[PDB]
Amino acid sequence: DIQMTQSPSSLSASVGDRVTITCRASQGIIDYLSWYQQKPGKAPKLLISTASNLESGVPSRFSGSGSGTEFTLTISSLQPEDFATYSCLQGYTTPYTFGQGTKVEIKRTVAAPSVFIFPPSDEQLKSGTASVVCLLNNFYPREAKVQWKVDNALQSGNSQESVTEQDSKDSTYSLSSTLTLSKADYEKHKVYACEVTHQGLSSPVTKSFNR
Amino acid sequence: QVQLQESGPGVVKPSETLSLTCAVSGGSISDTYRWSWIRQPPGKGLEWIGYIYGSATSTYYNPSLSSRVTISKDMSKNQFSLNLNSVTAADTAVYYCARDYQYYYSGSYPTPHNWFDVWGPGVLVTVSSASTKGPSVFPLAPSSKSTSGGTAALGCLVKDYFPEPVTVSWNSGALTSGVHTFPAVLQSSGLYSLSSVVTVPSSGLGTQTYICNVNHKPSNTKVDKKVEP
Amino acid sequence: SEGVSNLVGLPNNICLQKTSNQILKPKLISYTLPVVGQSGTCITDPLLAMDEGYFAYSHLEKIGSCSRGVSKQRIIGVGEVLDRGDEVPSLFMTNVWTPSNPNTVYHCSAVYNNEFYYVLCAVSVVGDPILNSTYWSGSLMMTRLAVKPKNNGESYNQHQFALRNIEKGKYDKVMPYGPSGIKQGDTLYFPAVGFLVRTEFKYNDSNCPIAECQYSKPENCRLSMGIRPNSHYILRSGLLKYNLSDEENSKIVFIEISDQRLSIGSPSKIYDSLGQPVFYQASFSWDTMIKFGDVQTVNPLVVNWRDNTVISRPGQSQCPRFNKCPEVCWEGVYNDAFLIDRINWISAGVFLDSNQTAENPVFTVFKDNEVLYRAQLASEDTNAQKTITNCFLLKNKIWCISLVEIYDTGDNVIRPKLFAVKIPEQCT
Ligand SMILES: *[C@@H]1O[C@H](CO[C@@H]2O[C@@H](C)[C@@H](O)[C@@H](O)[C@@H]2O)[C@@H](O[C@@H]2O[C@H](CO)[C@@H](O[C@@H]3O[C@H](CO)[C@@H](O)[C@H](O[C@H]4O[C@H](CO)[C@@H](O)[C@H](O)[C@@H]4O)[C@@H]3O)[C@H](O)[C@H]2NC(C)=O)[C@H](O)[C@H]1NC(C)=O
Ligand SMILES: *[C@@H]1O[C@H](CO[C@@H]2O[C@@H](C)[C@@H](O)[C@@H](O)[C@@H]2O)[C@@H](O[C@@H]2O[C@H](CO)[C@@H](O[C@@H]3O[C@H](CO)[C@@H](O)[C@H](O)[C@@H]3O)[C@H](O)[C@H]2NC(C)=O)[C@H](O)[C@H]1NC(C)=O
Ligand SMILES: *[C@@H]1O[C@H](CO)[C@@H](O[C@@H]2O[C@H](CO)[C@@H](O[C@@H]3O[C@H](CO)[C@@H](O)[C@H](O)[C@@H]3O)[C@H](O)[C@H]2NC(C)=O)[C@H](O)[C@H]1NC(C)=O
Ligand SMILES: *[C@@H]1O[C@H](CO)[C@@H](O)[C@H](O)[C@H]1NC(C)=O
Repeated sequence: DIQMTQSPSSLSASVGDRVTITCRASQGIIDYLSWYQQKPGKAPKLLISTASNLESGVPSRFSGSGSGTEFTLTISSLQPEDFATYSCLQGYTTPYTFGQGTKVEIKRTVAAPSVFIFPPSDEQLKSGTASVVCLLNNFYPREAKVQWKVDNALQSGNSQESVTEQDSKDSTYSLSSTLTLSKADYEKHKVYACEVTHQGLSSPVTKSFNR
Repeated sequence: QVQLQESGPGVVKPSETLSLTCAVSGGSISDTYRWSWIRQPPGKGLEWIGYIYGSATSTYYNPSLSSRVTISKDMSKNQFSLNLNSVTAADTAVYYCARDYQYYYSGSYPTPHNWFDVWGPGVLVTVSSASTKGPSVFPLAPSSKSTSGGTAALGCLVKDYFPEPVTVSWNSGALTSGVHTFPAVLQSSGLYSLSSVVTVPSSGLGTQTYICNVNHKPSNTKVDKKVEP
Repeated sequence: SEGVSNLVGLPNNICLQKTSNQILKPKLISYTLPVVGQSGTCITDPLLAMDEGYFAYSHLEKIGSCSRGVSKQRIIGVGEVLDRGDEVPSLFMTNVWTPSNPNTVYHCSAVYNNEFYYVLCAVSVVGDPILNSTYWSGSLMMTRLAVKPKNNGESYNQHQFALRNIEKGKYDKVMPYGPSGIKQGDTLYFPAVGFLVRTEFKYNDSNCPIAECQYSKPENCRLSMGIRPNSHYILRSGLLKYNLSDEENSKIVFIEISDQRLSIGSPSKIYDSLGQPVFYQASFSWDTMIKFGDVQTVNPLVVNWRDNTVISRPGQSQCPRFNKCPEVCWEGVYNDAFLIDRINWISAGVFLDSNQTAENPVFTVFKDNEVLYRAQLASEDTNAQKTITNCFLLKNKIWCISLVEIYDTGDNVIRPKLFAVKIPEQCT
């Protein structure tokens, strides 16, 4: 098949920037490149067909060019809406081939995460484990790593993170931390806290006091 | 308005045959030239599996899969099917029904420009020897610790379900502001661990009612769990 | 001297020996016909016809990309083929006509007769007739360009006929669909195609050759007789006959092709070589291998297709190069061949040397089962699409001129190129 080497694999630009993703072909596909946009949990949307043709209803800021072997998609003014993995489709010879995709992210500034702690469920305690949850919400950057000082014992690997995508309104992430102990482990400490590390420079710490 | 929908098992055992079926509504298969199946492994690029002719028996398969792949159709139902034998864990992916578009410019130049103009939502198929299992849902109850004085956050902890695909909605779809459903990473048990939170005004607690509305398709589940301080 | 003659008689010996030596040495000769020269506009839909030391030429110039651009100019010209001075033939244009509206002229075709070219051509306000076929009005226009224009003379230099009376038989529409045609006495024969409503197309699937084709189904060629299996019409090539000795200018008659080696109606070409007509039909369907051969009878049309086992065309999907088995597809390209010797059938043409893409144009002298000699016309990676080849004599030496649509390596804009290739005598 004709392989499409797409690059860069990832990308992040402020709103109002120009983004350029480029994509090369093993052989020559003259005019047979399609540029697609796909958003989380949705189907791909076609933006550019035949290398340089905007499909109707697609903003003018999206533009496409090609030399036969190199093909470049340009977003002239990045907007919050345009955050997606963008992809190539060579539509000349069969097997059809896709680029590897590139993830356009948006840069933003001065977002402070609002931290919340969720005590174990009384229904979960009868079951066996306990999953203490902490919530970091509407913040850029995505990195707000959670350190649980279980009582005052430092814990690594007894908790795992789960981090959302980039939001299409305000360009903020969320992050959820879930600390799984047992019931019996939960009762004796009786003290639980999630500490957060972000560009807030206060080292804010939220507490929780069993019963 | 022409639309596609994938239907499939969600989990396949290793070394056995995967199958999927796409239902086409809004137009007949006999109206479009070629229909195709394509897939996207997680964290990896889109792959094109192959096409079936809309009103002919012809098939073309990607040679990375040609030995294993069989693409069939049922005209009486507007359905077309994928059968991928001898499945490896490399075949875990989201599978998309799709239809093909051909652009021509001159009738003395039969070189169509090909692409895909209509897609399905996609269905995730996992290739694991494990056995399916439905979720339990527990209320992340709002508290003083989760209340900022103007914003209170409450949620649902969805736990101990295999496989990953699940659906959640606050108040059965009517609540979509300040909602965040987190990407399940592999829980240590092997089941899937995600949280589901929403931010709401802290003076509206007790007066308002909130429901988790969890759904698990592989093991049929329509939870309607509620959260209360 | 400096005079170009048609291939007739016993031309000087050519190399009859299969060889690898680089004995073919093409000349780029497009600089005396400067109509082609351009900077990034797309030139497309080429037409080159040659007969009796004269020629017809045509292209369409589109603003923008070659596939979605806007028609800017249509040029239909005629001129002379002469030795430029160094015993190399080259085209010099004499009479040009620019259609008033480019968006009406489609699928022209040219035939020479007695100091005029006639360019039969299709007129459509619905688009390309092949693509929007059921709405095409069916109308045809006949231009007549004089190869020897006279000063302050009109209706000699250019004359347009409206073809009121079309004999179409069972077909709804007929259309020029090929570059070049022949004259026989007073009558002109253009390569043409007919649109027949599929449900009036009588075919038995027991007649589809599925021998040695496990994966092929008997309806396949019945289906693949139109651009889609569904297609309201099927296409059938043949000839449009135009008798100049007829009193009125109105009537043109369609002549269908025999059911031997039937293949979807394709851009075709009837030409004169060494004393007989040879007919070529492009492969836009399962029969990828080249189909052309001597014309047993022009009316009814029956063609003795060579069993060629070495020349073919590229095809992106379901009908790749070297496909001999019935399948449903509508893909291919017009790469024609022109016979140089009939005592042993040796023919010349520029073909794309790729399975799927349209890259690597190669000038090729070949017999049915073997290729005697090649010469690559551009880099092996070069993308090119359509080739039109005609051969003739120059001081009794066999020469060919090939028009080759070629893509710029950096631009993706395409332009026609004109090569002159002398068939050598010696294989060293
Ligand atoms: C471009 O395409 C040509 C031929 O077109 C295609 O050929 C088939 C492969 C198939 O895809 C057709 O639908 C299509 O039209 C390619 O050239 C062919 O290459 C193959 C493999 O290299 C050749 O097959 C071989 O033929 C030998 C005799 O000529 C034969 O001895 C070989 O047998 C050996 O291997 C087989 C298993 O493959 C085994 O069963 C035997 O026992 C033995 O070991 C083998 O069958 C074709 O003959 C070639 N055909 C022609 C016309 O040249 C070409 O490779 C391709 N180009 C690219 C870049 O892919
Ligand atoms: C192309 O058309 C010419 C002329 O056809 C003419 O068209 C009409 C407008 C009438 O006014 C007629 O004058 C004429 O039909 C065809 O040439 C003609 O061919 C026919 C049949 O071959 C000739 O008939 C001949 O009749 C004499 C009678 O004395 C017999 O001896 C002959 O054996 C033969 O039967 C006719 O003479 C001839 N006319 C001329 C002026 O040459 C021509 O056949 C046609 N070509 C094609 C390919 O269709
Ligand atoms: C094939 O050619 C025929 C030639 O008439 C096309 O028929 C007519 O084409 C027009 C434009 O494509 C159709 O749309 C109309 O356009 C005007 C604006 O230009 C708009 O205001 C009207 O409301 C209408 O939408 C028109 O409906 C259509 N008529 C019919 C009977 O089909 C035809 O569209 C061409 N089709 C293709 C596939 O090329
Ligand atoms: C198909 O077969 C029937 C049965 O003999 C015959 O009458 C008919 O003419 C055939 N049609 C063609 C196109 O050969």
